[PDB]
Amino acid sequence: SSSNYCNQMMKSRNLTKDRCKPVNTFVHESLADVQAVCSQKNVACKNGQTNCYQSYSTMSITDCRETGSSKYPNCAYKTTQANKHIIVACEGNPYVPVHFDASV
Amino acid sequence: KETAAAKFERQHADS
Repeated sequence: SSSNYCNQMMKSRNLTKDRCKPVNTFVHESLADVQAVCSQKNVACKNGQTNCYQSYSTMSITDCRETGSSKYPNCAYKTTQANKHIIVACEGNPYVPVHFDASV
Repeated sequence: KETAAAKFERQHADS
């Protein structure tokens, strides 16, 4: 819990207020462009279910991963910025992303 | 209370 983007956003978005979550990805794209991935390339999910979809293009993402020294209450994260294709599992009506399956 | 779609946005989207 310090000033880098991952420590700040993991806290603000209520991911580390009561636990340290090991890894989390944030996507820096407009919400509707992230929602548009549910009608893009259909692929199988890691678990073999087939409601996963891969973005046609790469998207700006930040990976946040807990360092080896992190312990609740002071969660500590390494921040890695990258542009990657995201894979999301979709459900509902409207058919929207409900889980992040990976980045590729 | 929070739907799964809402939870995905809170945890993963930073428009």
